[PDB]
Amino acid sequence: SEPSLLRTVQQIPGVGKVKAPLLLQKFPSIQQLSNASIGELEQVVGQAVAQQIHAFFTQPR
Repeated sequence: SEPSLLRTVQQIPGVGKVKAPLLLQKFPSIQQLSNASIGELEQVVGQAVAQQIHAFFTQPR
């Protein structure tokens, strides 16, 4: 019934389900959060990380 893409992406390695709620406070939700500007996600957890989560949801597999 509900879209898992959010519960699916949050499972993305790098985001940090730990920070999910932390970084979310500043962003809508793991839905958009995982898509937060690289500059942010990067200076937030990792340059490559932010670069992965960005391309991760880019191609739904």
